Amino acid sequence: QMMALTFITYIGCGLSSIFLSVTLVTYIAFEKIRRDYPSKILIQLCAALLLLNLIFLLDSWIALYNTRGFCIAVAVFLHYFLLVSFTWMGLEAFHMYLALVKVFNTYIRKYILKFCIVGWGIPAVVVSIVLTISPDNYGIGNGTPDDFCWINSNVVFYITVVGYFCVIFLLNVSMFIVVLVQLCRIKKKKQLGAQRKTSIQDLRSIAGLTFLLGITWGFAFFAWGVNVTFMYLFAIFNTLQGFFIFIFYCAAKENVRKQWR
Amino acid sequence: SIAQARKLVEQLKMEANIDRIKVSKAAADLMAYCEAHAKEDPLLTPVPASENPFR
Amino acid sequence: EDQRNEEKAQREANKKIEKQLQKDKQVYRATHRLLLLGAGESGKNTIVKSGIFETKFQVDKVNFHMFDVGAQRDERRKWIQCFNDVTAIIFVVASSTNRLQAALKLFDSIWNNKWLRDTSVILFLNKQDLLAEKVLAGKIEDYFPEFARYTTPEDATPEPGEDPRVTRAKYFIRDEFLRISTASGDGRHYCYPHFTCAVDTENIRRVFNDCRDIIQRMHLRQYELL
Amino acid sequence: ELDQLRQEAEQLKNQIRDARKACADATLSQITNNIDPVGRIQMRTRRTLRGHLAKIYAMHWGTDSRLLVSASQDGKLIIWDSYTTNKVHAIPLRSSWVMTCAYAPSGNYVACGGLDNICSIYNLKTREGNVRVSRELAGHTGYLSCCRFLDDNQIVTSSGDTTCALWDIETGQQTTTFTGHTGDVMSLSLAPDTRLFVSGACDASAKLWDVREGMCRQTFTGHESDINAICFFPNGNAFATGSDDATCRLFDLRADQELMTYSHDNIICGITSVSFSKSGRLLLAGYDDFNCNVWDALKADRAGVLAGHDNRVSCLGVTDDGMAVATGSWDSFLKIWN
Amino acid sequence: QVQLQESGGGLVQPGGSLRLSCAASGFTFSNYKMNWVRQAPGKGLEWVSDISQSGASISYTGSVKGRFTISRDNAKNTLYLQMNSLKPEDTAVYYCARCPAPFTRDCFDVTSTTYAYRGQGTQVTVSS
Ligand SMILES: C[C@]12CC[C@H](O)CC1=CC[C@@H]1[C@@H]2CC[C@]2(C)C(=O)CC[C@@H]12
Repeated sequence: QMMALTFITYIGCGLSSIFLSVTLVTYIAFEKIRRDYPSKILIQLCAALLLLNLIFLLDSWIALYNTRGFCIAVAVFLHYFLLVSFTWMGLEAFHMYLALVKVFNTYIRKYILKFCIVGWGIPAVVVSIVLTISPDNYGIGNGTPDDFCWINSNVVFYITVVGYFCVIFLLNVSMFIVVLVQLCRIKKKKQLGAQRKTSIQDLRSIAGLTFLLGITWGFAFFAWGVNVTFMYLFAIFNTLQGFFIFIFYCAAKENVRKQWR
Repeated sequence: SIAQARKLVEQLKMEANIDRIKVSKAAADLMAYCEAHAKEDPLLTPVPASENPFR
Repeated sequence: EDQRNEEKAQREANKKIEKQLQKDKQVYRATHRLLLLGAGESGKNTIVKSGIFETKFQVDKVNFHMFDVGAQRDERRKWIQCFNDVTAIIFVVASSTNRLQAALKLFDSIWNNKWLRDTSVILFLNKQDLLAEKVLAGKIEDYFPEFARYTTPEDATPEPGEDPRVTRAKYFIRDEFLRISTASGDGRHYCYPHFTCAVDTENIRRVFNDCRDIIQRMHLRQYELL
Repeated sequence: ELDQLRQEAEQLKNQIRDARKACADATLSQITNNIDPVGRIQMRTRRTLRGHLAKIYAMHWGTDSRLLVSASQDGKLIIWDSYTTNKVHAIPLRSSWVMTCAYAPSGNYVACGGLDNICSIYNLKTREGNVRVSRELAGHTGYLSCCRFLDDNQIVTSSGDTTCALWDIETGQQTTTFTGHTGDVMSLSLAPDTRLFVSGACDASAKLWDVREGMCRQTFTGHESDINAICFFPNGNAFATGSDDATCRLFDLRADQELMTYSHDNIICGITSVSFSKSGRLLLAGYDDFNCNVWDALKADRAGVLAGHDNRVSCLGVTDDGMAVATGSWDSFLKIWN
Repeated sequence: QVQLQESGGGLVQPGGSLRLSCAASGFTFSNYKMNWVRQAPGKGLEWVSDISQSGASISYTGSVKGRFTISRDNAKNTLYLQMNSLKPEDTAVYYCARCPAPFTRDCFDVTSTTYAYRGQGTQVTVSS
């Protein structure tokens, strides 16, 4: 039912916002755990996801339709934060590529600064352009109720949020397959016998990678084409994505727990 | 070898020739030095931020 | 005023030094230093390719620095700690007193060291032709009593195919090293054994591939995938 | 005859042991049993210097207690101005395996050595204004573990070939050679009057020499493992040693004996650095568990912890005026605590 | 100071038995892993066997694997090597070596010459 979907989305967004704030304060307060590039990229992704979830909650809760400017601003910010989250997932995949496929000569000056520039600039350019064509592309009169500030042109929605996400998802899935192939090659080394017996750490890391690369957004394709169970699965596994990111990259890590004590 | 043996034995006699004062006297001297210079030890007594060069 | 003047001069000097230092960091990052260690002087470290010797070589436009210890005493307890940050330790062993046992003890000490617990070892087994000549001719059996019970592993892949006895001996030695490597440490560092005949140029390619795998594993460990 | 010489040496060691036992009457703890404790003092990280790429093996404070020098395995030698956290004189080294660095009392020269078995002396001030190798000294067959400037014209170095050498910078030749260590010398410390210096080596022994002719006046054997670091008491009548057996020890001259040992049950990592405060009341020891312990030197009770690093410390020092303590580490970070 | 004194071992007929005892002083015995090394005439130091703290990690060189046995008494601060089936080629000076660092699974340079934490050694000769 539609009514249940709203409740699940609200609960998931609240949990994700709370635990993403927890993850951000943990990773910012303690400098000892953010030395490497993956930790900094994780910080950026957590910030983007927290902002996206907070703005989505604000847009869904508030009911403003007598203010054109405020509705347009809210829709623009929601679109920008969604695009930033997608871009940061894609940048995580690109870092994965630069660390595992191309292994040598991967050093560049201001690596995190350039990643931040791309991740927070490309969505900004896209939203600025779509505003430039017309500011009415964001007014009213995905949208949960009938009246909810969001894209309404139906043309830029496919180009800027579906096609953009389609490219990001293709890159993320390809790099996910590459990582899994290399991991299986390592697991099949058999140096002396029964090498690398399956343990609970490996599937935990695989699940953390799946939620970090945003593979769970693939359920959108089945959910939009319809498959009510798939729709619930999509909403459940993408609303609380930040919650699982916190579980697999803040609570699961032993060094973070050591810093907590 | 044999040369190392005689050098070691020579060093041993030379070390054995010296004389040592009581351990209590050296302990008292160390304590007296610590007490006399305790005032001018910035690490011992926290120094205010006014004259701390690393404010 | 003097104080703002000298502060400005010091700040501009610091900026210049910062520029030079980032320029140096760019060079330092893409080097991949290696430590070429040998059990003894009999091992042909030199052909594998005072105080310390440097060798610079490029493989596929990838720089590599190989450091060979020269005028140093046999006690390596202290200075070996200087090499905990190298990409790999190229341990060369002559597979031909029981020098093999000494090499095994040295490898065990390197593997189980507290500061080298995160450093990977590329193991090279030299003197393959000498080992073959000794095996075919009527000392390995008596030095290692367990060699009699040993059998050639299924994945022997004996490409040269010189004899089913030489392969058994060389794989016995490789397994002797791999026992220490597997038992002592898991999930921190890896040992890569190779057979070298000292008449082949493919050694640098094997080192390059092992270094690529080492850095891949190090990057994978950042995500706790490994 | 070799057995006779061994018996002679054993008898002499026994006689020295009885002389030391007769010398000892009361422990230093009994003497300082009524001394007021320090009071559990705490010091925060006043500054952090973060210019090095690889692990920092050594650092040395300047005479003015404002400038310091640090050597890192990326082949770098940086002179930090700690007051304004700035840096000057980033000196590139010919060999990247430096393990020690020294600052001249006058502040005019900087020494550095390592696996190259050579001590390089750099002139800090030049007419050109660029730091260059003033002179290269190569009389050692082993790696240089430590070096200290005597009077800006003489330098004392200790190497991995179990020898110490006093040089003449002008002529670039060894003036005196100090021998008698079995294991390679790991550290040395100059006396405040620059008339004597102590050296700790890979054996459990530490030897005291006088630079004028160098005949190893005294030998102290209290430790059980390699002596990594040594530091000399401010009054000049004692010194402190740190070894790999996770203990620090306080020996004293003119008594040729132990005074007190600093150790704890939950410490199972070796000492890498040892230094004294301005008045000598505090003993700062760097450990392999990434922490630095500040001991009350008179009571052997831990008075402070300085856990600001991620890897082993490997070097620390206290300013001449005792205002601040600088600790290096293998995480390529220097920290100034006060 | 660290002092290791080895005792036992003289002239023994081939196939005979021998016991070597190493008494240690100047350090906590139980914290260190002990080693037995040997030096044949004109051959250099070679590693024979080792035992970890409180035993339980015994290991031998291949040549003496079936014959020699090494034990330790932490309470008695002593190390023992029993040689039950002597052969002529193991005539050597035997040394009791204490590895350099306590609480370490690895230990370095026992066989290296001029090693500090090594005893004087005892001659063990096997001949008719
Ligand atoms: C998951 C997502 C889209 C991703 C957001 O982070 C959370 C969320 C808000 C409402 C959901 C929407 C997906 C599509 C949904 C499920 C509908 O069609 C009805 C409510 C909508």
